[PDB]
Amino acid sequence: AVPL
Amino acid sequence: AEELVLERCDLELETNGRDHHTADLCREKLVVRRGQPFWLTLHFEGRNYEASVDSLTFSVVTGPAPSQEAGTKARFPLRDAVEEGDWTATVVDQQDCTLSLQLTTPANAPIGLYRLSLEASTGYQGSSFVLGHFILLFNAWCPADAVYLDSEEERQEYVLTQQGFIYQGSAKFIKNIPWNFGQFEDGILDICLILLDVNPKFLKNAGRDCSRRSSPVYVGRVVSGMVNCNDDQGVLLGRWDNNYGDGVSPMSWIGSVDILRRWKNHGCQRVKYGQCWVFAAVACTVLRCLGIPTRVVTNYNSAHNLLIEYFRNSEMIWNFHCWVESWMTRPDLQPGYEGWQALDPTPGTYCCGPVPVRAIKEGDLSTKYDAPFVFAEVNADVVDWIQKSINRSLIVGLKISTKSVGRDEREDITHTYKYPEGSSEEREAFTRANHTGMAMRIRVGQSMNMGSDFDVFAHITNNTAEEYVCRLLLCARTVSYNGILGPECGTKYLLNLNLEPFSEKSVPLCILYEKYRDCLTESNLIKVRALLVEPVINSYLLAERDLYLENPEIKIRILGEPKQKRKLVAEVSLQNPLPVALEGCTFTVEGAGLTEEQKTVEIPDPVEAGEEVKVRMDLLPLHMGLHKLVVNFESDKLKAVKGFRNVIIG
Repeated sequence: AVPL
Repeated sequence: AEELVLERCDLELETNGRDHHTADLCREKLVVRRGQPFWLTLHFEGRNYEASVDSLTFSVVTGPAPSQEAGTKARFPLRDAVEEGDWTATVVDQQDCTLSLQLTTPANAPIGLYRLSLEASTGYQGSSFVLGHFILLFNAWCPADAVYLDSEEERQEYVLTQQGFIYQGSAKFIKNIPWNFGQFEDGILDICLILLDVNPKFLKNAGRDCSRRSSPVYVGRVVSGMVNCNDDQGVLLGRWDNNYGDGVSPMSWIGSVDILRRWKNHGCQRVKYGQCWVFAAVACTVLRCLGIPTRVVTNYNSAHNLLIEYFRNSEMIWNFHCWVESWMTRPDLQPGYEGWQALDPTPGTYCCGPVPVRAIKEGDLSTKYDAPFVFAEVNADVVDWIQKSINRSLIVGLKISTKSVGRDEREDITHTYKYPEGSSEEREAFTRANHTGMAMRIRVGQSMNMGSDFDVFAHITNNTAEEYVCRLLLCARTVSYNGILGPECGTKYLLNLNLEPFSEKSVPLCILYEKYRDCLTESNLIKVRALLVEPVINSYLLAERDLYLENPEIKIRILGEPKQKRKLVAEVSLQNPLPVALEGCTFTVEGAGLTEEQKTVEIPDPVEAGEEVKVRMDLLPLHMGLHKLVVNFESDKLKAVKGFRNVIIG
């Protein structure tokens, strides 16, 4: 997961 | 009458496992499900049980501090009358020297390891044996059990199936990864029991925790807290910085077994490393193992702004997020909340849920437990103000996904969390959820002169009775004419901004010449952007505003009579707006009808900051009526500044  | 001699107790591992759907778990220890009869056979030395003379009483205990009041200890006679819903034992077969019994447990009994004992009294003299141990699990096949599932295919999927899929990637590129839950592998059940046995509630009050394991709501809640580390007893250590060299990469894992084993094998110490899907996967494993019907779900978010920056660089928003749902009644809540319950083991308590998926769809956020957290995962609220207008640069809650019952296909369950956009049901939910409103605009209320320092304001209005605690990011960048944002020239960030009911605030940011002077563009333009965040309900307010830094005004004074063709003198001046000095200053003045030649006057000495500068030009009007004098002012740091002056003649 990566910050949106 | 000789006293009965118990030779051995057969646990009927084979027939029991098969019947209880625990065959794989019946290694050499008996494992069964609650509220359902199970079997065992006593082999006697010498004479067999004679009901007329023998009295057999059973004793069961679970946990470090059993008691009957708390339901972790039970005593029950071997007899023919069978009271449904209780602990009982009755005879079902009696051969030469064998006595086959059937035992049943309440459907709401505490799950866990039990020690089974037998008291055999023949008239006066008596004896005691420890028959053995069994483990007692939740029972999705039992209609009286809170985790009852009425579809056999779904019990196979959500309880018995040891592999599945976990969805990742993005809404546009849904990627599946295979996963070995392995809930029935050697050692796994024991590890799950340990996990309960080390949870903070067991430390605080062992006897009470063991008793509360009758509830899948309680067990679920405890599992959701124990999957992440936090207090070093937890299972997994999260990490998202892309640096996993001293551990295992979150993307590398293909199952839960190795993680659970590693954790136990190191004395219940965190395993490195995990991410959301890995926390969810392990939880699913533990819950299935204990017999609570569970599935891993993935939600997608997307974006196209100040929002992005705010997130780049304690809840936040990812491309996707995973958690679990578990199946059970909710007798602790208003009627009608039985069903799928969301639990989020990804890092008020370290636990999160269970909350009814249904209460989330309805916006019923007071329903225990932790409704707002889950609601915020599938709902965002983004609005702009340009001067109010809904912004769609951010979209939360898309393509919610979980594996299909008994097929390698993906099921879309978005409908279970969210009514359709625009639907009237959706509007009722937002209404139940967040009880005109709140707004934000950039104010300046002043002239902004090239050269000066000045404040801009995030002006925030709260016209509701609700109190809001917000984060506010307010910042400025130079903005060229083609609209491209140059370097930043002022930032303010409040982690805690309080807005009382029906109040307002003007939040200042100082803009300084020193910071903007050199990062300016051909435009003299600075863009102010503000973002107001309210994290509970997940609401965002965006306010943007471009500002024009004006050049000083050129003062032009006419001196003399305006009569047709009389002489006149023009006084032209400018006050240096810079806090530094102007060099190579020159005015240029012209105007057909007033002067016939172009006057250019050089300024010998540097014009000091804040200081005025005057020159004069003789003019010769020639015709009656309006004539404009026009002026340019030039310098090393302040260029092409203009002014004009109307003059009327008589």
